[PDB]
Amino acid sequence: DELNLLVIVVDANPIWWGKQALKESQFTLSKCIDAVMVLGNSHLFMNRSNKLAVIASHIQESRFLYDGKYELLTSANEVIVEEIKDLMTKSDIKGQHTETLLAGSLAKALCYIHRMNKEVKDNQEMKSRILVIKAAEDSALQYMNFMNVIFAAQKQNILIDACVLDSDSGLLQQACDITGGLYLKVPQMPSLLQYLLWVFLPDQDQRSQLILPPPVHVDYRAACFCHRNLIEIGYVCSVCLSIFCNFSPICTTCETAF
Amino acid sequence: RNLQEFLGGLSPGVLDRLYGHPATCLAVFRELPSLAKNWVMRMLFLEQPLPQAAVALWVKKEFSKAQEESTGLLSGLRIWHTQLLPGGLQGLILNPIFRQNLRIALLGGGKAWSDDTSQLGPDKHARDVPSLDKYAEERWEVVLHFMVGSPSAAVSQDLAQLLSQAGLMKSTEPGEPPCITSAGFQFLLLDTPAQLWYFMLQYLQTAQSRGMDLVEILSFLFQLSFSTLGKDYSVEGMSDSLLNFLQHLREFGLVFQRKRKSRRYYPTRLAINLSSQPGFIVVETNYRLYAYTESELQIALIALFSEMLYRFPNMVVAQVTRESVQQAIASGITAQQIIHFLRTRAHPVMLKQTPVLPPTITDQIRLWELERDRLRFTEGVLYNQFLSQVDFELLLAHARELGVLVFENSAKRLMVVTPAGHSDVKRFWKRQKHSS
Ligand SMILES: [Zn+2]
Ligand SMILES: [Zn+2]
Repeated sequence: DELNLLVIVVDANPIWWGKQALKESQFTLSKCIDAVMVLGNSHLFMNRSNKLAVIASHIQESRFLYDGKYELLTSANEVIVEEIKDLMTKSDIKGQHTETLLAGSLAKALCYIHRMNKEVKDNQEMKSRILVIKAAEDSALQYMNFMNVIFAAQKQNILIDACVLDSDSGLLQQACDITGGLYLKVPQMPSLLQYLLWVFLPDQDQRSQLILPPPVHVDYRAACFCHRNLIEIGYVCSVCLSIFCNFSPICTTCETAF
Repeated sequence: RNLQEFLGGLSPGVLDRLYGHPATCLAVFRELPSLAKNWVMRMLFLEQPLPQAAVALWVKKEFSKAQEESTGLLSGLRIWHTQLLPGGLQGLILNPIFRQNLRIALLGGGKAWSDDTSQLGPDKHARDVPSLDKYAEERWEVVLHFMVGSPSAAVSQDLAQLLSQAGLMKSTEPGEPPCITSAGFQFLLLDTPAQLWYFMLQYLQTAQSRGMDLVEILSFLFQLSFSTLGKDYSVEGMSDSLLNFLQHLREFGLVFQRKRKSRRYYPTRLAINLSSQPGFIVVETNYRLYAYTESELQIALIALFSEMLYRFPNMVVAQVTRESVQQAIASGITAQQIIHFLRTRAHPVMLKQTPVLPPTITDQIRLWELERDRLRFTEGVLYNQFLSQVDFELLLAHARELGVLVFENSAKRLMVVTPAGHSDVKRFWKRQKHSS
């Protein structure tokens, strides 16, 4: 009767993976996809009632990615491979946009979790958690949407786990801190799957039983309204609580509201 | 009994042979506790043993009991074997055959479990999922009616003999049909997956009489457990005995097949549920049961422990009275089995409430169960002819040593013992006085 839903958000930003491939490093996007598929198969093998969802983010949008081995796992892997191949082959750079649309993927994941919750029988509770792997740099332009997503996830009690590969993201740290999730930075990319099989694999009840690394130093720098950049000290309005980097005779937001 | 208990008593060679099939390894892994699964996954990609202390440090001190239980269960199942780490240390490493088969099942590799399905093309007489479910339900209803003794249901002779060997039904005289015992009623009250698992365990126990390979039967059953519903599989590639066993499955409704010589067989929903629906009984606080069923089997099962009131073409209204529960208990059915059956068959509407069944009804049923066992009777022999406390103490100690004592009371120097041990106690008492 214990229903566990795992949603894996994969940062498939073409620029970062292209740079990694040009670096000729030991880790590639193919290995990351294989590790994600193995983690999903392990999660499904943990319990029959467990459900899996995979969403891949891109500059364009978010795509729902979902012979000796399990038949259902074979079909799931084939579907994931077909979806990722379709997304990558049809991915055409049309515009100057480069930041990953991480907020949209999280919103779609929350919508999918909400949809699945209603279909769940009343006698069972569907415990849901979201795992995010970060490859490219964080986007500061989507601060408000990211915070809204964090608050929505906290309202429904949905864990958010962050697995940073190269560049640490403050937004992911804040999400993990607020939602109670786990934030972890990968020291060695080729060993990534092992971490996925050691830290994020157990459920929240199982995490209490086991011993986990302490949370990293979470930052709480805000984003200025007129700059959309991280700041430490700024001017905050006393009415709409808007944050400004520099003093202004009149609040722009308050002037907007009539 | 469960799967773990059955696998505990098997020899290490049989367990190792079982691990040679990837399907068996997956079933064993899923039967493991939650903590054991994490340990198996962590040690899946390890080519070297780990120290026992290092494994013990993974779980916190407060939950050390669960860690010990998981380690003991894994050792009993022989999933991992202790390795003599150099320097006097002990290393823990999974079984190489089991680990390889688990990796093959999860990651991939090797040949498929089934030979092929497209060699013969599409089935000329293929059925659908609802048809297979209806066939399985009809087969199970026929089997259970034959257990009841209804002449409408007739099964094979060997199937009837299997029930007799299982103890559910006893044949007092040859030719006359057997009568269902209390164990048969308990089996009927059990859940359908539990009934299937118990029947399969009895078949495995009795397979030694037929001289059939236990490993092959278990591997085939586990392969059927994970088989996709609505997909046929190749009959070819199996030994002659196993096919015969498959024919018995054809009688059980687990596997559907058009003809004995046919090369296609469709696993059914019951076979899938063997590894592990919505319920059709509504329970009211006024001791009334509303069942959305039409088959005579469910009506009889409900009438075993309840009094029937109305039978609408798609509904059954019954009343749970004290007399009906007492009669059911006298028939041999305990209150816990009745509660479990009601919970299993409970309507999805009742699942909205925090308790599956109202506490008052369950408490009343349990209290009615204790009514029969309120009075305790013990046939025996009472000794009350002790002149001295010292003499009483020696005889009481001797009776306790013999283990035939029923009741003792040193305050009044009165004791009660079994009639079987009465002769021994009298002989001991005579020897003490004569030798004095
Ligand atoms: Zn500003
Ligand atoms: Zn303002």
